[PDB]
Amino acid sequence: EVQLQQSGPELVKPGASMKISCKASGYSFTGYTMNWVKQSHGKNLEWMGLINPYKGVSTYNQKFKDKATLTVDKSSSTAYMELLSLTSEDSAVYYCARSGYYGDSDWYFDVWGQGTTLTVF
Amino acid sequence: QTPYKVSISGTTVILTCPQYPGSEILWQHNDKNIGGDEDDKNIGSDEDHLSLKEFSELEQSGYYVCYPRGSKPEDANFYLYLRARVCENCMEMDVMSVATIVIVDICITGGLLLLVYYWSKN
Amino acid sequence: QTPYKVSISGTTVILTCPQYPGSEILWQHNDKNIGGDEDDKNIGSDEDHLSLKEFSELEQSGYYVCYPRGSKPEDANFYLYLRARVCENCMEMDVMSVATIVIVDICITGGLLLLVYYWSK
Amino acid sequence: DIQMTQTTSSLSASLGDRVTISCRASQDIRNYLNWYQQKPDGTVKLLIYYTSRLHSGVPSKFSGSGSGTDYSLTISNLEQEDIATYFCQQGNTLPWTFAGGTKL
Amino acid sequence: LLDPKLCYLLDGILFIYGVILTALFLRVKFS
Amino acid sequence: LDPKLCYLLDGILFIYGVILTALFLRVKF
Amino acid sequence: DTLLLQLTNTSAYYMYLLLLLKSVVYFAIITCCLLRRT
Amino acid sequence: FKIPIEELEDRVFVNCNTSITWVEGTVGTLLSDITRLDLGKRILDPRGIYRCNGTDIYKDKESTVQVHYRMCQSCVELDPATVAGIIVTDVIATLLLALGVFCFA
Amino acid sequence: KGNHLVKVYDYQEDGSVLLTCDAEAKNITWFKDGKMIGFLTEDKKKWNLGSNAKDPRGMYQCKGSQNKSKPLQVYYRMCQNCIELNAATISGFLFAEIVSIFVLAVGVYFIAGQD
Amino acid sequence: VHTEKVNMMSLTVLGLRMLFAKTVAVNFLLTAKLFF
Ligand SMILES: CC(C)CCC[C@@H](C)[C@H]1CC[C@H]2[C@@H]3CC=C4C[C@@H](O)CC[C@]4(C)[C@H]3CC[C@]12C
Repeated sequence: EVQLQQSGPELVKPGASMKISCKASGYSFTGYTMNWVKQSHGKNLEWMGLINPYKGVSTYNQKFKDKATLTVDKSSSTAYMELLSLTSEDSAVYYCARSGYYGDSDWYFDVWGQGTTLTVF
Repeated sequence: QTPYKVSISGTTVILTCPQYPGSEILWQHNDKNIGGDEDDKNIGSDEDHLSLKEFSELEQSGYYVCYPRGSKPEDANFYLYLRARVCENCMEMDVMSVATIVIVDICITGGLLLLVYYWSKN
Repeated sequence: QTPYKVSISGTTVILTCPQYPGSEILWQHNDKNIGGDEDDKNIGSDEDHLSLKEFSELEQSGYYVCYPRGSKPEDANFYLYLRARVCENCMEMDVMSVATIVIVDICITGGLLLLVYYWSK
Repeated sequence: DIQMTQTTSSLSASLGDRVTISCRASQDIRNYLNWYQQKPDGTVKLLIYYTSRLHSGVPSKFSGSGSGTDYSLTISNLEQEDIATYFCQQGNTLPWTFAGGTKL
Repeated sequence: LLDPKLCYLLDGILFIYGVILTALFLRVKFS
Repeated sequence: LDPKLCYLLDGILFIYGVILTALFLRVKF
Repeated sequence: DTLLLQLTNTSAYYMYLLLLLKSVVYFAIITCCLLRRT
Repeated sequence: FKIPIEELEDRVFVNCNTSITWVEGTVGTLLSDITRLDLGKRILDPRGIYRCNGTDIYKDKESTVQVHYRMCQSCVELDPATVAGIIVTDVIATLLLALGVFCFA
Repeated sequence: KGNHLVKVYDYQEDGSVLLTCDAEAKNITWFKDGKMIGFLTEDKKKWNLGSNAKDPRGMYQCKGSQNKSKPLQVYYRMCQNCIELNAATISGFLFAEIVSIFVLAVGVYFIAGQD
Repeated sequence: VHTEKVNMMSLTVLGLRMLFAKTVAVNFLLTAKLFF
């Protein structure tokens, strides 16, 4: 079935860069939009930005344009987020959410990943 | 405000959206989605253009719309109705092009005729 | 019994009903009353003719019938069927007509030639 | 952006009861709202989208309603698996914004 | 469609002109 | 091709006509 | 196939129009000289 | 009760209670069975005039049809500017050649 | 809907392109490039532009009692003045050019020699 | 497909053939005089 598998906890010293991998499987990876969301401040969910795997372009939330840079490895069916200048306010659980390619199906996240718990200390 | 910029050469049609400057651009034709990895005909959308290949008058013609990522298909500025015939390499005659060929041909004809005139004179 | 006479010149099409010339006639199109009431300039019913402009194939192409004023319209005896692409500034030509035109042009050319040659002598 | 809020952070309901969760919007969002269900262990799934259409695999137990700026998810009879946090997310304008979520 | 048989009419007229010219020339010399 | 055949042979026949008329003018008068 | 007729026909139209201009040019060169002579 | 003409891809037909009679117009490709008679290609410009009588449902009436069809594939949009230009240029060229023969004398 | 009321419904058999406005109103006025060149519509709503061979272009609005419609681009490349630059056509064009120049050069050489 | 315009495209071509032949004839005649 459709399934997104992510990386592990990976404690990071402050000030470093931390690459999160979302391995997509079970479907045509080049045809579906991938989004990334953050669950910090206990339970509040926020959105960072969406990367179009086929073209590699990205559109960002204004808050996180200086905080994340997204890359895609089309051969290995993986999506990467680069978290740079990792401060203490960046410690949360990060999800990679799949959504439709086009404007009629990209505004809901049908398939979600398990989530990676980033702890910065 | 800014209309579509459609440049048609040969059997491939390329049309551009110079209205949404710096966002991802998607496309829809006849309210059906075109572009984005679809294996048919490899119509490969790029940064701000949509390049049809071996354009078909009857299969591919209708309303074309250009909506940025983060905007619904119905929220774009305006549709475009494109009804064209393509060949293998036909090129149009605009008024300026026809004026150019008339001028250049009358010039070369007169020049060569007078050159032969002068050469034969002496 | 007498056939209709229709005139096609440009977009305007003219239908004439000579079977009831003495009596004043009103026209009907597909069993419904059309023209004769001076409603619009496009459709005009003359004393014997129906003046129709901006003719089109999709509509105004159907069953046409003329009935005299003061007579029973339902017991209509004669019916026309019309269908064509009536087109602006359009005519009918065949290979015979263009051949005749070029032949007469060459004939007038030869006539002027003979005139000027005989005048010169 | 568009701040997306919920009436109650937590609510309690007995087993087998029909429970509704309210979600509000700062502006009209043209019914472009999707309800998300998050199990306490971390896995999260999409329940409904476009405020009325269920998602493939989600039981018909979940139903959404409302229009304009007030939207609601009306769960049917509550089983033990139905305890979770439910999130409402806009889809009208960028960026997509979630809400605080309700613990059922 | 009148078809390009119309273009063949110029062909016909110029062809008869050419052949009558050839006959007249071959009358003036040779023959 | 048939129209192009027409036009080609019109060109050839025109060149033939001018050449032979030139010769006739040289010859008979 | 009807389209190909349109292409060759309009190409022919332009070509014969060009030939017509060349005829006018030769006409001009001839008339200037024949008027100068007479 | 008016005779129904059904249009095929390139053919038309005439239906009526009795055998389809011909009095004027194009005869067409006659068919023995009643209610069925086709006039061949529609572009051929059928102009037939067909007499008939009442049907079983519609009795004591008579619908005689001039099916008039103008499907011209040789029609031409006479463009006044182009045609007038052709005529005037033909006249001036003919007169130039005429004065050439004049000075030939 | 998105306020895209302006639509086009043409038919192939009768060569003509027509503008249909999806406005539930009467006396609708038309526009082109944001300027009024459109008559108010009485009865029949279908605006007429002409034949497809004329290659119509430009913006077309539709204004009624309720504000105005969103613009619609109409772009037509109906090849009327299109020629086929295939292998045969270039060769034929150049050949006709060369024979014309050759004949004119022969004539001009003869006049230069005589006069 | 509109064959309708194609007919008078051909007709205008034929008129061009008229004028091309007549222009060739008049230029030929003028050259003939000038040489005679
Ligand atoms: C079609 C146009 C542009 C070019 C055609 C060239 C014609 C007009 C030229 C080519 C050969 C020429 C002829 C060559 C020689 C002679 C013999 C001389 O004693 C009288 C003139 C005469 C008879 C010339 C008349 C003009 C002529 C016929």
